[PDB]
Amino acid sequence: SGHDQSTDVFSAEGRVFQVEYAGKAVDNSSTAVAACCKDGVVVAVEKVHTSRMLEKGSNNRIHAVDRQAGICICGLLPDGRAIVSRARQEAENSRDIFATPIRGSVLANRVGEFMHAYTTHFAYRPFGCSAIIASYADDGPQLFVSDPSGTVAGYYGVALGKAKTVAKSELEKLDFSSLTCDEAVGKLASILHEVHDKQKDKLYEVEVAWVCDKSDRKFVHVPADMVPAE
Amino acid sequence: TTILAVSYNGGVVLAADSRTSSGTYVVNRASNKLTKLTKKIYCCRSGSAADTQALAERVSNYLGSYQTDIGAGVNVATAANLFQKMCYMNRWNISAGIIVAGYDPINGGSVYSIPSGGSCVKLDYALGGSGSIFLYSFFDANYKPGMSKSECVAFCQRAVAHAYSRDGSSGGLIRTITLDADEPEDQTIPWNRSPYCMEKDPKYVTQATQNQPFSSSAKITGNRMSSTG
Ligand SMILES: *[B]([O])([O])[C]([C][C]([C])[C])[N]C(=O)[C]([C]C1=[C][C]=[C][C]=[C]1)[N]C(=O)C1=[C]N=[C][C]=N1
Repeated sequence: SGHDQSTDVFSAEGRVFQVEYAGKAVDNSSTAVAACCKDGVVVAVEKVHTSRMLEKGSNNRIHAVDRQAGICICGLLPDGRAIVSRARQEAENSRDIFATPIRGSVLANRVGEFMHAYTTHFAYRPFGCSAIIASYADDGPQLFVSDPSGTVAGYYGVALGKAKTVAKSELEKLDFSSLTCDEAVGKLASILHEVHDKQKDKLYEVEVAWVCDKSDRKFVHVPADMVPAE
Repeated sequence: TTILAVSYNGGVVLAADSRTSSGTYVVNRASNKLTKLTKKIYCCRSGSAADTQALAERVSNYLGSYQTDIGAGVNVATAANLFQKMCYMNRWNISAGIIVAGYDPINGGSVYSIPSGGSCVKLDYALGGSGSIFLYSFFDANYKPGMSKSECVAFCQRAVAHAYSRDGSSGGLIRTITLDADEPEDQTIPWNRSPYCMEKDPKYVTQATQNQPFSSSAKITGNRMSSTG
């Protein structure tokens, strides 16, 4: 009825549907995965190209927020670019005012309050996006996920997207304590080529990015020849 | 006002006098120019007594609101960029020389000198105030880096005592505090137990022979202390 038309309406049992309807925009989106590898964090996503003529590098869902942190989004691409352009502004404030790099748990708590502030007012709609904050600050390697409700949580590994239930069981076979960033790019990319089917889309490729001690604590994308072929 | 902060291996030693003076009259002879920002980060405080007090408790509220949201300790470089931001966008309206020194577990002991112009310079030792111009040639000769905690306390107390002996603006007590990995230890030595004073300096005992007796020769024989002889 009229109990699911905006954000400032609790249900008869205390639920907000426009937040929960925005969570179905992430569950119908492409598959995301991540891993914390005891000296860094590796994040991989699958770009579903809708045409053969797209340039390699188009629609990259991984964006660098600071030198040590970067947010990969899962859900709607243009809604997540408002989260990226906000968390960059949160990370520029700590460098310019407090003369310090932003911590991993503090950048994620600023993302979860920007995403929550658009779920409490009638004129605004929640994001169709789950943001994955991968950071390496002076509190170690961090891996956070902010859902459209504004809930942040530290993870060791995460699967998000359509086949987030099959890819979650494929993460339970990894270690995360002896796991390094050297092997996990080959492992996490091999999750995506097994969890995802080619009988719906013909064009699908993977985009991996890390931040670890080997890359001098810098959030970078891959050199193109480290990813497995298929 | 004579303020200074000197680094040793563990942490820093803050040192200051105690006198606010309205031009020529001692309004307060027991001032406290060592202002607490957080538990391990203080600042020395020179210049205008009102303009630097309003900055010191505006930074200390941004800095404690930061510490609660972070959930960890505050770096000294964080506190020294909140004075530089405020002393630069108010530099035509305030009179503020600030020396920020403290301790953090990442960088150890840090000393930042923020002059009246609003710049920020990270140092080994800093000087400030109107009485600091006496202490440059005193630290060029008598200061060797790498002292212990007990040696930096007795040096900075001996450093301030040479400063307010010549300076008219400075004087009173000597308030020192050390900021390192232990608890912050403060110490206030008075004037009458100061390590230096010109009144008990044994080379200023002889009066300068100004008031010569009326005599027959050019032989200078000291002052005239009596009406008869
Ligand atoms: B020290 O003498 O510079 C002191 C530092 C202050 C931050 C505690 N300042 C003062 O003594 C000032 C006068 C002054 C002297 C020399 C340079 C700059 C300023 N005192 C006052 O501002 C004052 C005067 N009357 C009443 C209250 N406060």
